[PDB]
Amino acid sequence: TIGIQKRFYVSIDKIPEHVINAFVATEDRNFWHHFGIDPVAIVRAAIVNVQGGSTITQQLAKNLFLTRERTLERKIKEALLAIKIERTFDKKKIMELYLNQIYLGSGAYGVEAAAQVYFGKHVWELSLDEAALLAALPKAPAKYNPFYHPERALQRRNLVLKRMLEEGYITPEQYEEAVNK
Amino acid sequence: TIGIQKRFYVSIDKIPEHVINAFVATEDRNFWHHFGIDPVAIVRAAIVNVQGGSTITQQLAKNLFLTRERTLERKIKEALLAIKIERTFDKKKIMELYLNQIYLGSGAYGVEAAAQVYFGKHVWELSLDEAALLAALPKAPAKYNPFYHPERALQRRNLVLKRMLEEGYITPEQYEEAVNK
Ligand SMILES: C[C@H](CCC(=O)NCCC[N+](C)(C)CCCS(=O)(=O)[O-])[C@H]1CC[C@H]2[C@@H]3[C@H](O)C[C@@H]4C[C@H](O)CC[C@]4(C)[C@H]3C[C@H](O)[C@]12C
Ligand SMILES: C[C@H](CCC(=O)NCCC[N+](C)(C)CCCS(=O)(=O)[O-])[C@H]1CC[C@H]2[C@@H]3[C@H](O)C[C@@H]4C[C@H](O)CC[C@]4(C)[C@H]3C[C@H](O)[C@]12C
Repeated sequence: TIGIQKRFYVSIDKIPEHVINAFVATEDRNFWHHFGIDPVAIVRAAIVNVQGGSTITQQLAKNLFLTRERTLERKIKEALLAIKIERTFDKKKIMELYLNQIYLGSGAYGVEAAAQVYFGKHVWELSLDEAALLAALPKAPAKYNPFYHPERALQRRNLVLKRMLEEGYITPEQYEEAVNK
Repeated sequence: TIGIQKRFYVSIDKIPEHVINAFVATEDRNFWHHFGIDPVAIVRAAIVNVQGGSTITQQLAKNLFLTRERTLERKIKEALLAIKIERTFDKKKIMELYLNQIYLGSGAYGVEAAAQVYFGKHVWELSLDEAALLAALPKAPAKYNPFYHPERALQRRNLVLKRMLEEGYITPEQYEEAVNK
């Protein structure tokens, strides 16, 4: 009806853990523990002879700005906003907001809209390999879109699955089966 | 445990309509229709020989800033943030976020925490006259706190009830009974 970004909203309790886990493992491994920004993650990423140091909270803050500028000043504003958001709402709520607003390509905002556009299903009906595919998109939706870059999409999906394996969110068995899907 | 502002969070479906209606009638009558800012409300308030022109969305944006400055520049940033928020999440979601973060005095953030501190009950167990009391607080929690300014508190509570009556959220009968509570 109105608001493409407001198409479908789904509560966190109806979002599969594989989905939540895929995004966390891929975009912000220490999400459940940091306070809006991850100093250690910024250092881990720094000392790399590719890695992003921003958190899920920071990605959310980034989209709360009407304009799109990547000036260092904007980066600071986004971080301060993330910090305040973290003091106001708990992790599950922040995760909920993030998952429902994230642009996942093909005009789909939020995991529910993405599930429909890419798999013709509801997010709660997604399999592990399908969840991993959605988590691969935030990096660059157009570059990894499965509709016209299925090669890169598949490659990044399996990378997400590997991240999930390393974080302990899925077992070796689940991993072997999913990367072959 | 941690985060005074994150004590209790309650979903919009568990918040009584009298509560939602009381806040809307008192703080932002056209909430369900504007786009983050209310031009007409700003004019209605302007032409007054007392009235606030900000929306619920703007009050939410105001609290997403780590610092507290009332410069015209901040006012603009808050409005732009409200506008983007409105394009990202629907009204019920914005209302939900607002109602859970609003400082209502006595260290209570959000209507649930307020219900407990002021009435020793859950927000969903509140009566009309109790809901109106919470909606009276945002204007200035310390000045209208029922614990030490019960006179002003009661006076503003009945004003909220009158606003609800005018907006058609409650009947004359309900009004007569509530103002006498
Ligand atoms: C805004 C910055 C930090 C953010 C930042 O500058 N981040 C740069 C990283 C850039 N990235 C690697 C993410 C880019 C990757 C590109 S990507 O596309 O992946 O996003 C600085 C300025 C304001 C500082 C806070 C205040 O003092 C208050 C308080 C003092 C305490 O003592 C420590 C805690 C706290 C909250 C301080 C934290 C941090 O000190 C802040 C947020
Ligand atoms: C930020 C301001 C508006 C807010 C403002 O300046 N508000 C002052 C009122 C102060 N109050 C009475 C609330 C104080 C009360 C004290 S209280 O304590 O009660 O809060 C200006 C600057 C940027 C402008 C937008 C952009 O152009 C984009 C777009 C153009 C379209 O053409 C019309 C729609 C839109 C969204 C424009 C709307 C509005 O034009 C904006 C937000």
